[PDB]
Amino acid sequence: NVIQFYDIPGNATPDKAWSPNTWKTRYTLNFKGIPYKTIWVEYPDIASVCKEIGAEPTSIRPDGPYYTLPVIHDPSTGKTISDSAAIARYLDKTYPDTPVVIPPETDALHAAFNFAFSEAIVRALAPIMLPATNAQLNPRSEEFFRRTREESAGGVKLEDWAPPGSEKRAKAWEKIRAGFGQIAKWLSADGNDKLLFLGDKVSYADITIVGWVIWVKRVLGPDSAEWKDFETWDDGKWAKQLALFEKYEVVPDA
Amino acid sequence: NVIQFYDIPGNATPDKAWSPNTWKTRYTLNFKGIPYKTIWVEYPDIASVCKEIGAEPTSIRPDGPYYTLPVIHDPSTGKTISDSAAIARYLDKTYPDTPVVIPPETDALHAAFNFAFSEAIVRALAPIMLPATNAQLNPRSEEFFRRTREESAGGVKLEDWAPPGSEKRAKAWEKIRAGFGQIAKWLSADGNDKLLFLGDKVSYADITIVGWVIWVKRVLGPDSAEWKDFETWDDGKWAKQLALFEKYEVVPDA
Repeated sequence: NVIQFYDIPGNATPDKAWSPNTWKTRYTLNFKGIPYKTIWVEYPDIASVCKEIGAEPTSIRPDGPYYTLPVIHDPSTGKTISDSAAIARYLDKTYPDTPVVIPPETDALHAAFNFAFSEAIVRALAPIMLPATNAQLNPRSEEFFRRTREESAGGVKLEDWAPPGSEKRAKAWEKIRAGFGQIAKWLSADGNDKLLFLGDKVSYADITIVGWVIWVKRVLGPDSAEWKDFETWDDGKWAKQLALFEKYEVVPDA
Repeated sequence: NVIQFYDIPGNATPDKAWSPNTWKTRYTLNFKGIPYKTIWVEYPDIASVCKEIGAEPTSIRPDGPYYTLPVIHDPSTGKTISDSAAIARYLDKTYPDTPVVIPPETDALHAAFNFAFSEAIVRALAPIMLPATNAQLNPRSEEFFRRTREESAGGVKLEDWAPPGSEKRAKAWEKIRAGFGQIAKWLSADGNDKLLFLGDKVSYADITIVGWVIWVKRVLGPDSAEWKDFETWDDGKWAKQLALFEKYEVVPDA
């Protein structure tokens, strides 16, 4: 009886996997070779499923506990884990013979990296990416996603976040390119232009990047103008990492 | 004939050493054990001295190149390095038999940490700490520091930034405490509460923190109420890092 892996369906692709949050863990399970089954739940189901299986919320907010995916339940140990970074630490230690993604000496720098990456990338992607992922959600997730996200933006309709060919959208793209530009700098800060943070071996930091990057690719569309422009950034560095992880960019069709 | 180390004098301590940026490099030269001579440079001469010695600016804006300290000149090599993170890497690579501060597998993660730290700490300190450091500058640096910093703040004078007993100053502290609270969580993210990022070995990331903390301690004053409160934060975690480095908190005397 294998790992239970929870995920939100979308219509961007045939295999239904789009979310950057879950793709970090999907990459992580795939790269570790750990077998798992996928359980597909809608955005408004996430809290309800989490209470059913004993998943901790990932943040406390004035509204109460706030539940997100990825979540895995390990019947082999009875433990349920939320937040892809906690998942990763869990998989590392519960399955020591798999490729380790967070070497202990680098654990706290990985925690610092997650904040750095959240500040540089995640907030920049949102004005373009959230309206776009709303458009490929199932209707029941779309009603929930549009409502909560529009509310979180102080009431601004999704259609007005960054409409195409507008100046708003151009400045959002500019801010996204500048974020990835810093990661490029981090990856070359000592004269060695790396694709992987540790040099030669895969780390969870690399998985974080391709998790969020594959989201842009699959939801904006591989054949879209904006994605084809993305793969030319920083002489193709992000396309190249995607390439390096392509053999783990798979939904085993659970 | 030894390393020349350029630093900004101040009056907070008999050492005349106060800067957060230069203490990062002072700490690094003390911990690596490299002899050096200190050359004291006033704020308005920094650009002028950098040109004489051929130092790189640390940023370029439409205003032209922007020069900052720390800078070192190594007559053993003829090279001049600026920016404390680049000093650290140069010292690693030129004196390989000294204790390494940026182990190569951590180099990109360090560069990411620098960003995370700047986002979490440096801008939170500024409203309290920049006026404090102005009040202890020599008059030539004070004219320069006050004028440029106030202008960069749309004109509001230093004494109104976060005045004592104001709500501004209280909100500033709250933001500063939350900033260090993220560092604390990074340092215990795997359940193991560390004082050093790599666990048992000192790294440049540790040096980065004590650089900025010793600035707060020396400039606000070891016996200020705000500082005595600071060392109770996070079960005294920051005080403990200071203690661990005390044997390197020295201006080597000449």
